This record gives sequence, C-alpha cells and structure tokens, in this order.
Amino acid sequence: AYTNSFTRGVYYPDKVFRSSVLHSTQDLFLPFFSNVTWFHNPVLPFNDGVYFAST
Amino acid sequence: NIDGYFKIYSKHTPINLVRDLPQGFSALEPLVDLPIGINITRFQTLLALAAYYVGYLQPRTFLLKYNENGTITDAVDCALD
Amino acid sequence: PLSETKCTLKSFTVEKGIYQTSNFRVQPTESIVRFPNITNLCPFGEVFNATRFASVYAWNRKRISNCVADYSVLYNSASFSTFKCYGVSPTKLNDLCFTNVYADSFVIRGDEVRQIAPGQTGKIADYNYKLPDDFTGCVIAWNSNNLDS
Amino acid sequence: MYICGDSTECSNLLLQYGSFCTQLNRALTGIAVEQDKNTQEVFAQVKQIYKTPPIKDFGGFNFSQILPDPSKPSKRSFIEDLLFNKVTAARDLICAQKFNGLTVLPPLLTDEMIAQYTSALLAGTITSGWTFGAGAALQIPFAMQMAYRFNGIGVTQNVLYENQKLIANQFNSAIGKIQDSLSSTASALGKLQDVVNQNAQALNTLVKQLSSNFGAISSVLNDILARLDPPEAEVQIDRLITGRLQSLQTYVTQQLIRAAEIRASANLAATKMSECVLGQ
Amino acid sequence: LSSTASALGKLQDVVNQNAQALNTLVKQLSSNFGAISSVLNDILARLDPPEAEVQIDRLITGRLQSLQTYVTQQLIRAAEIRASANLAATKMSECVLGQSKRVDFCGKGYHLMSFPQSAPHGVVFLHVTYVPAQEKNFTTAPAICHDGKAHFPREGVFVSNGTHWFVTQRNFYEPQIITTHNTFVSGNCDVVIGIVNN
Amino acid sequence: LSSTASALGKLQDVVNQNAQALNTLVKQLSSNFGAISSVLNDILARLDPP
Amino acid sequence: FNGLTGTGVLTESNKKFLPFQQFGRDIDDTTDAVRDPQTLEILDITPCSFGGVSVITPGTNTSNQVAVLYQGVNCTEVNVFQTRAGCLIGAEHVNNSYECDIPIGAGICASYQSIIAYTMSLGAENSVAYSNNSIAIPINFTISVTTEILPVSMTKTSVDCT
Ligand SMILES: *[C@@H]1O[C@H](CO)[C@@H](O[C@@H]2O[C@H](CO)[C@@H](O)[C@H](O)[C@H]2NC(C)=O)[C@H](O)[C@H]1NC(C)=O
Ligand SMILES: *[C@@H]1O[C@H](CO)[C@@H](O[C@@H]2O[C@H](CO)[C@@H](O)[C@H](O)[C@H]2NC(C)=O)[C@H](O)[C@H]1NC(C)=O
Ligand SMILES: *[C@@H]1O[C@H](CO)[C@@H](O[C@@H]2O[C@H](CO)[C@@H](O)[C@H](O)[C@H]2NC(C)=O)[C@H](O)[C@H]1NC(C)=O
Ligand SMILES: *[C@@H]1O[C@H](CO)[C@@H](O[C@@H]2O[C@H](CO)[C@@H](O)[C@H](O)[C@H]2NC(C)=O)[C@H](O)[C@H]1NC(C)=O
Ligand SMILES: *[C@@H]1O[C@H](CO)[C@@H](O[C@@H]2O[C@H](CO)[C@@H](O)[C@H](O)[C@H]2NC(C)=O)[C@H](O)[C@H]1NC(C)=O
Ligand SMILES: *[C@@H]1O[C@H](CO)[C@@H](O[C@@H]2O[C@H](CO)[C@@H](O)[C@H](O)[C@H]2NC(C)=O)[C@H](O)[C@H]1NC(C)=O
Ligand SMILES: *[C@@H]1O[C@H](CO)[C@@H](O[C@@H]2O[C@H](CO)[C@@H](O)[C@H](O)[C@H]2NC(C)=O)[C@H](O)[C@H]1NC(C)=O
Ligand SMILES: *[C@@H]1O[C@H](CO)[C@@H](O[C@@H]2O[C@H](CO)[C@@H](O)[C@H](O)[C@H]2NC(C)=O)[C@H](O)[C@H]1NC(C)=O
Ligand SMILES: *[C@@H]1O[C@H](CO)[C@@H](O[C@@H]2O[C@H](CO)[C@@H](O)[C@H](O)[C@H]2NC(C)=O)[C@H](O)[C@H]1NC(C)=O
Ligand SMILES: *[C@@H]1O[C@H](CO)[C@@H](O)[C@H](O)[C@H]1NC(C)=O
Ligand SMILES: *[C@@H]1O[C@H](CO)[C@@H](O)[C@H](O)[C@H]1NC(C)=O
Ligand SMILES: *[C@@H]1O[C@H](CO)[C@@H](O)[C@H](O)[C@H]1NC(C)=O
Ligand SMILES: *[C@@H]1O[C@H](CO)[C@@H](O)[C@H](O)[C@H]1NC(C)=O
Repeated sequence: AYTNSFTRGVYYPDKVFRSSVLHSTQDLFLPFFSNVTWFHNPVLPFNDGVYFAST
Repeated sequence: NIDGYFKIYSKHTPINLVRDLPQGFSALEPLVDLPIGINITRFQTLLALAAYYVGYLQPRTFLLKYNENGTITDAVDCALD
Repeated sequence: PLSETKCTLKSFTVEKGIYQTSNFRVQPTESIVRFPNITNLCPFGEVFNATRFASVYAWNRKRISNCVADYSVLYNSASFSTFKCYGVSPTKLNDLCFTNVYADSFVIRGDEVRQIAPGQTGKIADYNYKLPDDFTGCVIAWNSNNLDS
Repeated sequence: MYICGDSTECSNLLLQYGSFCTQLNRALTGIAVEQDKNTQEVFAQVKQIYKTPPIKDFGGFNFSQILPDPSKPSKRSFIEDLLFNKVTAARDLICAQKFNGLTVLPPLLTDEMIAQYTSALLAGTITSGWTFGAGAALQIPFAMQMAYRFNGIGVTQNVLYENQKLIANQFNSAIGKIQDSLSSTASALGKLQDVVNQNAQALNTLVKQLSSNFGAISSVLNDILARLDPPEAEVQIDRLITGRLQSLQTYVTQQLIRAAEIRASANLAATKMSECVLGQ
Repeated sequence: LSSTASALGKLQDVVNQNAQALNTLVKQLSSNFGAISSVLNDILARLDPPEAEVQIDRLITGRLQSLQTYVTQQLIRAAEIRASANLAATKMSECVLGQSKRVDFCGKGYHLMSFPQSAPHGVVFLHVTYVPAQEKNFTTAPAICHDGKAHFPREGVFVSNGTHWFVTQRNFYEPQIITTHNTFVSGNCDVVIGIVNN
Repeated sequence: LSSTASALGKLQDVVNQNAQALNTLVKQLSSNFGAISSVLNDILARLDPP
Repeated sequence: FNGLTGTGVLTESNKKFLPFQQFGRDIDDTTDAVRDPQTLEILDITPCSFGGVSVITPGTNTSNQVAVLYQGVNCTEVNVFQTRAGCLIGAEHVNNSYECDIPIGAGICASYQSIIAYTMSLGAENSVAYSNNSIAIPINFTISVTTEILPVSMTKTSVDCT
C-alpha cells in the first residue's frame, strides 16, 4: 500500500537558537506530499537517509 | 549519514486518526550524533519477542518560520509549485 | 575641541555652525576566558611513537577528540626536517579549540615529500593520496633512516 | 566601524587607499542636510500662528472633521489620526544605533510643529480668505468668500445666496464620504509606502553583504586575525576591503540618485501648497 | 546689498562644491594603493617588468576607480544645475515679458513687474509688488432689498460706516453711492440670508 | 515637416544614445582585463585550477 | 567562549533554550546569547555604547568657547543637558522660546548672545477677530522691491586619462 506524507519530516537543521524569523535552509529533507510505502523482515535500501515512521 | 557522522532524530506525539499519517506540523528534536565513519547502503528492522512507513530523503531548499519561543511552526517547500 | 574642529576644517578660522569631528567608544578591560571541563592527556605521542607505519596505497587514519592538545611541546622539538604548516599558523595552535582532529600516517621516499600539498599534480599526489583544494591541518615529515633501511 | 570592525591593524592598512571616506561621509551629510530643507520649504510659509475663534457661524459647513481636537495625543484631527494609523517605533527614547556603524538621526521638526503649521494654515484660510498670503489677514464671512470664489470661474454670485443650504449639505456629505473611504480602504496611501520599502530594502541589502568571503578564507575579521601570522594575514585582509568598499560606494550612489527625485517631489508639493491653498 | 554680505550664498556654495571636488580628485594622485611607490617614474627606473607590471596594475586600477567616482559626482551635479537653469528660464519668461497671476511665484504680494540683472554665474531678479496697509473694518451685507427686489453688486462689496451704505472695491477703500448702474437685481429677497432694508 | 531634414532631432539622439550604450556594453566582453586570454573556455582548458 | 571572541556587556538572559542548543542569535549572524561551558548558565551579549561627537560654536570671530554634543548616547556613563538626539555638555537650559540660528535636532536648538539651548518658537501668535457681519478693507498701500538669485551654470572642466 502507498500513502501521502503531507507535511511530515521536518527537523531542526542546526544547533542555533532563533526566534521570530523566517530562515531559508538547504539540506536533505523529505519532499512535501511525498509517497510513503506501507510495509508489514525485508532488507531495504538506504540511499542517503531514511525517514522511518511507525504507529 | 553525512561525512562520517551518523545522526538520529525522533519525536513522539499522540494522534486521533487510525488510518494513516495525520495532518499537522511538528518539528523533530535531535537525540544521537555518532562519529562512526563507516558507510551504510542497506538496513533492516528488528522485532521483539506491525507496520512502518519508509520514505527517502532528497536534497531540497526549505523556508522555515520560527515563533517567539524558538519552535518551528510551519515551513514552505520551494521546489513544489 | 576647537583645535580638533580646526584640524577637521584645515583652517584657522571657523564660522557659525555645527561640525562633526570624531567619535568615541568605551574601552573594554578585564578580559575573561572560559574553556571546557576536561584535562585528560592526549595520545598524540603514540602516533609518532608508532614502531610500524603503513604503505602509501593504504594509509593509516586515527580520529582524535576529547583532548587537551599541546603543540608547543611538539613544535620545540628540533628532530624534524620539514614542518611547513599551512592552514593557520604553528605558534597560534595553542590558542585555538577545534571539534575533531584527523591524523594520517604513512612513509615515503625523500624525493616525494615536496609533493604533499594542494593544487599540484604528479604520480603519488594524483594516484595514492590526494589532498583537497581547501587546505590541510598541516603535514609533518621527519627523517627515519634506521627503521626501514 | 563598517569596514574594519573595531580593529587596529585593519584601520592602519585601510590608510593606504588614500581618502576614499571623506566623500561618502560628505555625500551622506549633504543628503541629511537637504532632507530638512525639503520639509522646511513646504510647511514654513506662514509668518504668524492664527487660531480659529470660539465662534462657529460658518453658514452651515462643519469643519469639525479636520480642525484640531484638544483631547488628542498630538492635538491632531480625525483625518490625520486615520492617516497615521494607516501607515506602517524607536521614538520613545534614545535607542538609535547599531553595531555595524549605521545610525538614524531624528528630524529637526517634530510632528507637533508640523501639526501646528497645518492648523495655522487651515485657520488662516478659513477666517481670512486669500488675503493672508500677500499682507495681513482681513476677516470676511465665509459665505461672502465662497460667493467671491464662484465669481472667479464664471458663475455669478446670486447662485450661492439662493442655494446655500444645498451646497452646505453637499459639502458635508462629501466630507463624510471621504472619511468613510479613508477609514475603510488602506491602499490609497500607496505613494508613501514605496519610499519606506525601498529605503528599508536597500539598507537590508547593505547589511546582508558583510557575511561574504569575497575570496578570503573567512567572512569575519577577528578569526583571520586570530589564526594567521601578520606577515601573511595582510594578503587575506585584502580582498575583504575591496568588496566592502564597493558595496558602500554603490549604496551611496543609489541614495543620491533616489534623493534627487524626492527633492523634485518636494518642489512640486511646495508649488501646490503655494498656489492652490493660499490662492485660487 | 552694498552693506550686508552673504546675500549670494547659492553661487558661493556651488563654486565651493566644485572646487572642493576637484581638489579632492587631484589629491588622490599621491596615494600608494598598496604598491611600493606613488610615482611611476621611480618604479619604472628601479625594477624589471615581471613585477613592475603588477605595481603598475595596482596604481592604474586605483586611479581609474577615483576618476570614475569623480565623473559620476559631476554628472549628478550637472543634472541639478540643469534643473535650476530650467526654473530660471521659466521665471524669466513668465515674469519679465508679461505679468504673473499665479500667487507667490514672483515676490510676496501682488505682482507688478520685474527687472533682470546679471551675475558671475547666475541671474538676479528684482520684483516690484503692491502691498496693502492701514486697515479699517466696517459692517457688510450680502444684498439690499428695495421695493421687494434683491440688489447685488456687480463688482465690489457693500459696507456701512454706521448710518449709510456704500459700494467699495475689494483691494482699496473708495465709497460710492448705491445707484442702479452698479447693482443688478435678481428676483425677490425672502430666501437670502442677511438682507438689509435700504 | 516632410521637406527639411533633421527636424525630429531629440528622438534621434535618444535612440542613438541607447544604441551606442548597448553596443559599447557588448563590446567590452572581448577585452583582456590583464588576463592571459579573453576567452574563458580556452583558458580553463589550458591550465590547472590554481 | 571556546574560541568565540567578542566585546560587550554580559547580562543574565531571559530567553529559554532547548537542551541541545549551544548559542542563540538573531537576523544576520549577531550572536545574542551564549551558554558558558562551566556553569551551563545562559548569558546575553550586547555591545557597550559608542557614537559620534559634534561641536557647536558661535565662530572664532565672536567667541572662543564651544559646546559638545554626544550623539545617540545616554549621559549616565560618558551643565549636562539631556536631549532626544543625544546629550549636550557646556550649554545651559532656558525655558524661554526664541528663534534660533544653530539647529540641533528634535525641536531643540542652541544659539549665542552663554551658549543657551531651548525649543525653537514657531512664530508670533495672534487671533483674528472673526465675525459674520463685519469685514476689513485697507486704506493705504506700499510698493516693495524684492530680490532673488538663481544659478544657471558652472565651470567647464576637462580631464584626460593618459
Ligand atoms: C511561549 O512561551 C510562553 C512562556 O513559556 C507561553 O506562555 C505560557 O502559556 C501557557 C499556556 O497558555 C500558560 O499556562 C503559561 O502561564 C504561560 N506562561 C507565561 C509566562 O505567560 C506561550 O504560550 C508560548 N507560546 C507562544 C505562542 O507565546
Ligand atoms: C614517545 O613518547 C615519549 C613519552 O611520551 C616521548 O618521550 C619524551 O620526549 C621528549 C623529547 O625528547 C622529552 O622532552 C620528554 O622528557 C620525554 N618523556 C619521556 C617520559 O620519556 C618520546 O619523545 C615519544 N617519541 C616520539 C617519536 O614521539
Ligand atoms: C457638524 O456636523 C456633524 C455632522 O452631524 C456633527 O457631528 C455630530 O454632531 C452631533 C450633534 O452634537 C453629535 O451628537 C454627534 O456625536 C456628532 N458625530 C460624531 C461622529 O461625533 C458635528 O457635531 C457638527 N459640529 C458642529 C460644531 O455643529
Ligand atoms: C440638483 O441636484 C441636487 C443633488 O444633486 C438636487 O438636490 C436633491 O434633490 C432631491 C429631490 O428633491 C432630494 O431628495 C435630495 O435630498 C437633494 N439633495 C440634497 C443634498 O439636498 C436638486 O434638487 C437638483 N436641482 C433640481 C432643480 O432638481
Ligand atoms: C457716514 O458717511 C456719511 C457720508 O459721508 C456721513 O454723512 C455726512 O456726515 C458729515 C459729517 O460732518 C455731514 O457734514 C454731511 O452732511 C453728511 N452727509 C449727508 C448726505 O448727510 C455720515 O456722517 C457718516 N457717519 C459716520 C458715523 O461717520
Ligand atoms: C424691511 O421692510 C419690510 C417691509 O416694510 C419688513 O417686512 C415687514 O415686517 C413687519 C414686521 O415684522 C411685518 O408685520 C410685515 O408683514 C412685513 N412685510 C411687509 C410687506 O410689511 C421687514 O421686516 C423689514 N426688515 C427689517 C430688517 O427691518
Ligand atoms: C539612561 O539610563 C537609565 C538607566 O537605565 C534609564 O532609566 C531607565 O530607562 C528605561 C528605558 O531606557 C526605563 O524603562 C526605566 O524605567 C528607567 N529607569 C529609571 C530608574 O529611570 C534612562 O531612561 C536612560 N535615559 C535617560 C535620558 O536618562
Ligand atoms: C477691527 O475690529 C476689532 C474689534 O475690536 C479690532 O481688532 C481686534 O481687536 C481685538 C481687541 O479688542 C483683538 O483681540 C483682535 O485680535 C483684533 N482682531 C484683529 C487684529 O484681527 C479693531 O478695533 C478693528 N480694527 C481696526 C483697524 O480698528
Ligand atoms: C451672525 O448671524 C446671526 C444669525 O445667523 C445674526 O443674528 C442672530 O440673531 C438671533 C435672533 O434671531 C440671535 O439670537 C443671535 O444671537 C444672533 N447672532 C449672534 C451671533 O448673536 C447676527 O447678527 C450675525 N452677525 C453677528 C455679528 O453676530
Ligand atoms: C504512489 O505510488 C503508487 C504506485 O507507484 C501510485 O499508484 C500512487 O498514485 C502514488 N501516489 C502519489 C500521491 O503519488
Ligand atoms: C566542572 O568541573 C568542576 C570540578 O570537577 C565541577 O565542580 C563542576 O560542577 C563542573 N561543571 C559542570 C559539570 O558543568
Ligand atoms: C567679525 O565680527 C565683527 C563683529 O561681530 C564684524 O564686524 C566683522 O565683520 C566680522 N568679521 C568677518 C570677517 O566677518
Ligand atoms: C522653566 O522656568 C520657569 C521660570 O519662571 C519656571 O516657572 C518653570 O517651572 C520652568 N520649567 C520647568 C519644567 O522647570
């Protein structure tokens, strides 16, 4: 099964405290409205990072 | 895994839906940073004595907004539309 | 202040008006220095005391962290041949604090030690161990003729 | 302070470039000086300070929506209050400075003086017609002045005296409509926001160009001075002066170019105030 | 003009600005700009081409930058002077060759005429103006009712010295008796506010 | 208007000034500027990065 | 602080850090708060006061005394008179209002008669006796002559390159 990941996978990029500011960053993120694959002991690829959700 | 460093982030929140990922926004606070230096190409989960979604990250430019207390409230994906 | 005004206008007569001469900044004193809370000795000595080295096609690497690194003790040694230290400077190395240190060790003939530097070509620099274009910490080559001769 | 942040060696090295700093300071000072003459030529056209009498027998017109109100913060009127609220503050005390070397000076004329000038002009216009521009004020009833003003466009003066109430009601309704339009829509004041936006954006562009390598090894002077020996650090101190100098020169040139048009607009406003409020 | 000075500040300011800019330009020729000497003759007579060319390059780029800055400032100043000259030509055309009806353009008051005079780098206008004085205030009325008819003045204003009514011009005080040759009738007077019996 | 030449001068000077400015801008691309060669591809293809 | 070098006054900061940051900041890389590596506490940093000076003088010809205006600085750490454009030293305060020659700023200006500073007077005040049944007509007139100067040109200068 496949599912839409609306706005999941946003983390803190750096160890710097900021407040009341809009910051433009460039890094490895999960694209918005991406296509996540439901699973159910299979070996999986690790391209450049893995977002691993759970329920 | 970036240039010899292995980083793990995490989060834990309750949800009301029972079908899929809910609609909302919440940032992830880092837990573990390791200076290992070996590379990884494949991985495999482990069981105890269910389901799990797997997505892949890609290089992209985001625009984050910080609130008064320093917590991210929303973000914009530049390369969408 | 009138003398300063005359200096600014470069004349002995000043007319009515308001002039801008200089500016003032509060002078700071009593400098303070804060550093981390560890005092362990660092194993830098073991790297140079290494009885065996490796070959250039497979060079030995060590990662150094959580140290109180002293370079004056190694700098003052007069047993080294070449110590051209790029990047920042030798004498100020004691006033800087880093995050990680990479130590790379091998052994090479005497005619190629001039070739361990960025921005140049050859055989060994291009096909055995290539330094990046930004910089290196710095390279230290010292004479050891009895060990492998 | 902008080029060589609180350092000594950089200041010494900058002396070799001649005198590429009196020009920038002098140009900025000239702009700042003319920015006060611009305001002085417009409003400061009245000699005395007139004030409206307690008598409010104007024939039917009510000017209460534009005359000053004593129970106000700056003794302003309703329209001025709306205009102030519809334009997007460091005026509480002395808090204007910056670590980079940029400061904002306060204007010579505070807003209370501008309000007093406008009130004096309005009171003189209402109570003395156009006679207060040439010599001294000559009081004249408002209805007679309006009958004089119709005679200046062709219509005879018996039209006003027989249709006074209709004209008064139309004027009051028009004033109310202007009040409602100003209160509801806030996009009318589009000309006064462009200048503020341009100035703020240019200053932001100037500030944002300090964290640039320009070819050196770092964007901060202290770390270069605290890591390299000083018979070689002077090579990397250069390539940083030559960029921060060009940025400042570009900013100064753009400021001059966009101050010329403000001077032209100030001249136009002065002319309009001269031959459209005082006379007909 | 003979006694009080500093009456020609604009021309003096223009000359001062021009001279100061030129002096600043000529003063930049003595800067090192990072080379070994500030004069080409010594550099050329003391070294060989391989690095003499570097020194010459440094000096050339510095001097070229200074020249460009000077030219830009001169362009801005010339534009401002052109605007001022256009204003002066307009003022001449309207005020010397005719009479100006636009207020405060030429002088403070009612304009009569003007005279031009030369200047070292400009022009001086002398404006002749008419200014009233010795005011006196009377009682007025908008119209006069005679036999049920409302009379208004053709040009002028109704005034009274206390017992009698006269018509006088606006800018000067000369009284005339009210006849039918200077007033015109418009209907009856029951809606006009301020009518007086006479 | 249809007989005497050089009557619409000002527009002609404006057009000529714009054309001359654009031409002298596009003409500066061939200058050496103190480098080995004015062509960038060849100078990259003939020397090492340093 | 661990290689971070700077100058300023250290104050007990109030902003709350998450347990994993090391130092805070704001727009355009201005370090605003730092945790010390020994006591773990948080301190905010701001530079101490600085700014320009100006000299107000009546001219060498008239007098040989001046006043000094420190721009944009609280005169508690520099008769001292506190203005809104800085603070003034060497000029006394008068509560009368005149027309002034040397402007300072924020409605405050100083002059010479010494070296007093006050608020500029807008102009003479009068009230016109308005009424709905009276007018005022002049009886006499005067002829006045006024002068005005306008520049039209400047010097023609040429500079060569070679
Ligand atoms: C930012 O932080 C402040 C303080 O930590 C939050 O204010 C608290 O809000 C909670 C819930 O409304 C109250 O129980 C506390 O009493 C508040 N504390 C104070 C000091 O006011 C605030 O909610 C946070 N978020 C925002 C958007 O300000
Ligand atoms: C190996 O380690 C030892 C001890 O850490 C080093 O011996 C020191 O050498 C210096 C330089 O001659 C002397 O000043 C010290 O007194 C010595 N200390 C001791 C305890 O012997 C030795 O130099 C190291 N060898 C190498 C090749 O690095
Ligand atoms: C002029 O006319 C306006 C329009 O009505 C008056 O404004 C209102 O006046 C009444 C009468 O006192 C008040 O009850 C209202 O509160 C006024 N409106 C507002 C929004 O305040 C105004 O008072 C008149 N002025 C004079 C001097 O008669
Ligand atoms: C001239 O136009 C005005 C308005 O444009 C007319 O005045 C209006 O007349 C209507 C009908 O009597 C009234 O309901 C309105 O209240 C009037 N307006 C005002 C402001 O009072 C006027 O009647 C027109 N003239 C003629 C001769 O018809
Ligand atoms: C208002 O003006 C009229 C006309 O000038 C004055 O009437 C004259 O007053 C003088 C005063 O000596 C008499 O000699 C004349 O005979 C009057 N003229 C007529 C036609 O009777 C009148 O006195 C003036 N009123 C005031 C208060 O000065
Ligand atoms: C001007 O004269 C007319 C006519 O003499 C006056 O109108 C009369 O006034 C009286 C008193 O109020 C009334 O009884 C009459 O009915 C009115 N009409 C007529 C035809 O006599 C008028 O009042 C006078 N105006 C002034 C200001 O005195
Ligand atoms: C000069 O410094 C003093 C000391 O801080 C200032 O006094 C405080 O100023 C702040 C705002 O700058 C106010 O919020 C406080 O209420 C003030 N406290 C006291 C006890 O005065 C003072 O305002 C500064 N400026 C001047 C002109 O004195
Ligand atoms: C004009 O009439 C008034 C009536 O008194 C006078 O002018 C005013 O005089 C009062 C003093 O009672 C002043 O308060 C006003 O400011 C005056 N109004 C002005 C100057 O506009 C005066 O008597 C009359 N004018 C002449 C020239 O006699
Ligand atoms: C000003 O206008 C009023 C009327 O608009 C004139 O007379 C008024 O008359 C009534 C009686 O009908 C009185 O109650 C008022 O007191 C009068 N007005 C004033 C202001 O007192 C008045 O004559 C006109 N002229 C002057 C100088 O007031
Ligand atoms: C996800 O992928 C599946 C199979 O490739 C496809 O059927 C589905 O439409 C995709 N969903 C989105 C949102 O792209
Ligand atoms: C630093 O070390 C001292 C002495 O061991 C100790 O008292 C202090 O608590 C330490 N600071 C920390 C752990 O933050
Ligand atoms: C100097 O001042 C005196 C009196 O104030 C005056 O007469 C004289 O002209 C002044 N000198 C100059 C050069 O202005
Ligand atoms: C200013 O001086 C006058 C002199 O009489 C005095 O009455 C007044 O109180 C003073 N103002 C202040 C604010 O001290």
